[PDB]
Amino acid sequence: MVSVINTVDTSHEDMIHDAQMDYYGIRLATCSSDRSVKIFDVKNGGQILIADLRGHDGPVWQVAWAHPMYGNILASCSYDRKVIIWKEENGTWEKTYEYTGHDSSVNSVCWAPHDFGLVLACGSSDGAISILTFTGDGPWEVKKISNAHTIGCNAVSWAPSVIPGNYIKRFVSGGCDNLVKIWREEDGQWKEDQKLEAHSDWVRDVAWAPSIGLPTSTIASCSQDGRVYIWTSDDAATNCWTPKLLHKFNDVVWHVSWSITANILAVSGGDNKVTLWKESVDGQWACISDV
Amino acid sequence: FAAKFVSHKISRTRWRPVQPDVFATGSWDNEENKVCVWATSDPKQLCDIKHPGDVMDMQFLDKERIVTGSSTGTVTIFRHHENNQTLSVNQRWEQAAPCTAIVCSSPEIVSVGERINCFRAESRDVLRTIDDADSHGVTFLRTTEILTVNSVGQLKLWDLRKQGNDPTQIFSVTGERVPLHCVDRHPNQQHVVATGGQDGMLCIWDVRHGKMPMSLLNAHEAEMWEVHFHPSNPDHLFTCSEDGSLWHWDASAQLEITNLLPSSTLSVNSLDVLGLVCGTDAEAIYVTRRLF
Amino acid sequence: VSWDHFFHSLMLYHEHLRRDRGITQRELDGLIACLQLTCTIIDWSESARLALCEHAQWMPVVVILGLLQCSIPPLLKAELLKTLAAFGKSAASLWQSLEYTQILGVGIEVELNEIESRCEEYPLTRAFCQLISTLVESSFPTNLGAGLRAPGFEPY
Amino acid sequence: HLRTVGTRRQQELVPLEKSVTHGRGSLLIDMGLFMGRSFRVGWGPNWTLVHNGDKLRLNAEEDQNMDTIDYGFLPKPTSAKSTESKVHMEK
Repeated sequence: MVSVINTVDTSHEDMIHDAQMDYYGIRLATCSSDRSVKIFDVKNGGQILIADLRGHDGPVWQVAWAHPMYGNILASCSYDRKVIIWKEENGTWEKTYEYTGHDSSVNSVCWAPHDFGLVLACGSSDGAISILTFTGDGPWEVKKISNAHTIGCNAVSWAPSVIPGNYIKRFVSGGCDNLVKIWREEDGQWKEDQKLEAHSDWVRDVAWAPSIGLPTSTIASCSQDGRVYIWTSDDAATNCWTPKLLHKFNDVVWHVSWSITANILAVSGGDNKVTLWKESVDGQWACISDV
Repeated sequence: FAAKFVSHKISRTRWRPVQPDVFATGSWDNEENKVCVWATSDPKQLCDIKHPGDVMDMQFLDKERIVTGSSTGTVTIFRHHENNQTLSVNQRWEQAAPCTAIVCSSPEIVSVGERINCFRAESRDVLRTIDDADSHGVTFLRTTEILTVNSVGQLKLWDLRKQGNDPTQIFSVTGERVPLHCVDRHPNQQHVVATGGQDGMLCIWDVRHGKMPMSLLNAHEAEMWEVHFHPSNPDHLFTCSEDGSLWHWDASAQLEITNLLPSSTLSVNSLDVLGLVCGTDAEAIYVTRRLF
Repeated sequence: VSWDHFFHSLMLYHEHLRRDRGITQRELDGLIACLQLTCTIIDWSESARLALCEHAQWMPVVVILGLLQCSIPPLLKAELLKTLAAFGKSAASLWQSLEYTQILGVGIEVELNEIESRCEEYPLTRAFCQLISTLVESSFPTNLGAGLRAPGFEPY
Repeated sequence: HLRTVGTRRQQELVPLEKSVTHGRGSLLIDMGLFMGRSFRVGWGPNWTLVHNGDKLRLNAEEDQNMDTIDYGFLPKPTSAKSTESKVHMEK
């Protein structure tokens, strides 16, 4: 069981939850279960610490860099029910805003594609997602969706910015009800465009693959059942998401991420191992390699 | 010098890791090859080892463990549980042709043949094997360098640390007259070394100071046997010859070499002296335990 | 100021050496003199020694450790010990550093073996002995040697 | 309610786990001095217990990074891991 797995994995060195590279590949923000948001710098492949942003009452979960068009911003969420936004002004890594509008833990964060503005979407474990929209100064107005997922939300991922050339943005998230809900937003409010039930247990992560200009928008999802599904939309404007099984492991899959160019899926989970997958010329997915 | 008939032609003797009081001994050349631990000091045959296979290598693998190498180039080691008087046979390898000497580099029990099979500390798989045929000198000049000395008495510094299978260096006499029986490497500095000539000579060596034959001799009679040296007085040492003979060359004294031991017997077994034997080329039975 | 610059050079010099006694004799002799001026200035003045011991820009304790760890010359290792003397005079901080060094002692045993094999006439031995004596003069710390069983202070 | 019940079950398991740890300390406690030959003990379990506490029923269960992070690359990849290093210097 879980205890057995823990026994198997002693842990050679401390561990971290999520860690994301900066835009421009300069910095590398991290976070671990000690409540500490460390920003490293990677010039020439060598890791160097710059700051330990401490400030969460519980373990930090996921972390996401904002687009460099808004200066240098990094946001991190946590088990403390709070989300922190750290700005930078000359090496002045101070927090310019903090949001505490969800009553249970905050499993994930993600930034809207840079054209839509500076919108941050956040899924809680209460079953609610809070989205923060930037105005002129330090005000941040929140658009909250209550009871988005039944027993809590784990993943949040933004649909690629698709020009209507009058702009429509779609977001799909997974949670612990097994449903991968997509989201549609009009004037301001966000409504569930569709539900996606193919998982037999808690949806862990849900990644909306970047469109290579290509209109055949894809999304990937992984769950406690140990299955990875690559849900596809055959065309623009047809509410058809057809799931296709990538693989099933006997153990849980924790995280899924899309590589930019080739649409390679990095499947993190199972046996402490991470696999890389490319859709073949035949439409079946295959494992390229073991990392 | 209290002698004792084992009535068993001795091949090994260790002042055990635990002064030279805990004697152990390995008796080759018997119909079920022999070794005794805690014998005798006073009968004390606590571990008179009933054992197939003879004694090529031999080491006190702890103060409660015993390593050894067995007759066909096999390997043999138990853990000398002197409390309960039983043990457990630790190491038993098949085909490590016998081995010709025994070296150490803690705790990879390095050795040489007359091919190298580097077993080590709990390395029950034969890890390193620079399988270079040898045409009996074996030590650790520095970890984990060594120098194989073939029976042309032909020393050659190789290793098992870096990769490779050649030797790195070579020590050699002008004429290669004697064969590989007995070389020396000083505890005063692990880059200081000598040898004993099987005519009755020395063969002193300089690692840094060139590579010349420093000091021969002409003192003993037979093949180079083995040398008692003090385990803390590096300089104090005495010489021997392959009938089991022993000429006290007082080398902490200056050539003061005389008819030393209780002499004139047959050969002597193997060397360990601290606070004892200096075993000959032919390993017969003998004893004296008064080494201070 | 100048001392900080020297410390930066030492860190930079160490980095260069690592990338590469692995450096022009005149440049190395220069470094021996830098460390010998450093050691002398620290001992002589209590305030200067204190500044050397706990000034973040200088990074003397860490740089010295890196130099020691990297392959290095005997004069250089002696000036690292003379640097350590200032910190010693300034114990828990020093003991903790020693423990960290031990953790980073098989390596210490190897160094001892190398010393036995050598070495340049024992010129290196005396300074290390003196540093050990000063540390011993400093009060013992219960926490140090905790990680190893029972008696960490005794083995040294 | 079911989740709460499972935590109640999970909590019970933890209490059982705590009892087991106590027994191990009680059975494994070692006191040799001044210096004694080292003996085996469940030193590792205590280290794992702290990690479990940091992770902390349902929440903790579905809140433990299976690894657990995936890195996405543009031109072209990046690294990732979790993990035997979590970056690879690819030659």
